[PDB]
Amino acid sequence: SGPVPSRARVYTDVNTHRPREYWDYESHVVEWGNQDDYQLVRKLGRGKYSEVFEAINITNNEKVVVKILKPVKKKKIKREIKILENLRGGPNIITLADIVKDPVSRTPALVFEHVNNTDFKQLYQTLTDYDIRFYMYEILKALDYCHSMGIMHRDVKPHNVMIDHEHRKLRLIDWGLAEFYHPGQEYNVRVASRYFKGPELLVDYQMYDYSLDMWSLGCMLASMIFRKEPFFHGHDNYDQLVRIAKVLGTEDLYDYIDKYNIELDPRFNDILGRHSRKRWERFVHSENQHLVSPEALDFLDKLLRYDHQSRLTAREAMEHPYFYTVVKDQ
Ligand SMILES: O=C(O)c1ccc(-c2oc3c(Cl)cc(Cl)cc3c(=O)c2O)cc1
Ligand SMILES: [Cl-]
Ligand SMILES: [Cl-]
Repeated sequence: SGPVPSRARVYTDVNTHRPREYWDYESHVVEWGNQDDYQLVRKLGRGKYSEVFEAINITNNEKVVVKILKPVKKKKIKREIKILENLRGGPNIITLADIVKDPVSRTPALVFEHVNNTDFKQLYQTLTDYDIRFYMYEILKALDYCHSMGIMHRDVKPHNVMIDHEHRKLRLIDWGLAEFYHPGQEYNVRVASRYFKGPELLVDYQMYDYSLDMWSLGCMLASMIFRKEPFFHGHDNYDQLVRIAKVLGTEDLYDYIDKYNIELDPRFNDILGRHSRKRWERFVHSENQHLVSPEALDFLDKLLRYDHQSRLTAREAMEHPYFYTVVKDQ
């Protein structure tokens, strides 16, 4: 018959037990700040269609970033706003400083705190072993928090992690694909970015949960400790799953498909072939060896699992010995 149902193994009913207005974002009444408090300074690079700007709050001369939204997507705008408000003040979550609009045209915009980011393409080349452990821990604080608040981020990738490296200051940004978790809901699998899509998205398993974000995090960890960005580089979504299978092996993939009674698109079996699981040690070479340890490999192995229920939760990840020296520091 159809696929086996699944529910999250942590934070399952957080939204069930909240007041409706916590998660019923279409009902939210937006409290608007004053557009004339902000002046746009320079456009930032956020992709071809983005409208994201460095700006200044002219009442205090603090730098901010403004994201101008397209008003056509009313329900999606309210969802992002409600999620940002629900999570504001949480650890390592970007702060929504304001929400403003043109008073006449009503074009709305989100105003974020400024982080003095170093582009990850440059930054990740310079990070030490300790730095990777530290910033992974910071991202885990943000994911445990938002998952505990009933929210899946669904677009975890380096481009959505702002790092002010000299202040060791990290923020998880771009909550525009984030969604409230409700057990049994069949979600859109056209989320995340190709290289960070979990197997559930690539095989069209819609009843996914917070654990999708842990697969994306494991992709980032692998790219950082092995200096291979992105780590799984498919040319489309089908080839993306082949790239994962050439590392994790095809047997555990077919085991996952069988466990959830997933109907695999039939061209897949041709291109997936037959691949053994590769020992993680195989990806260590001369330029990344100083970033790899037995603890890092054990931790990565526990995030990058086909079965979403078998991946570490963010809190379980924070307990892993990979972070022992970070935890003492904090
Ligand atoms: O879509 C969003 O949620 C969102 C949120 C924040 C930012 C954001 O981007 C920055 C970029 Cl790209 C460069 C630099 Cl140097 C600083 C920032 C920054 O301070 C900042 O807040 C972008 C998009
Ligand atoms: Cl969805
Ligand atoms: Cl979690």
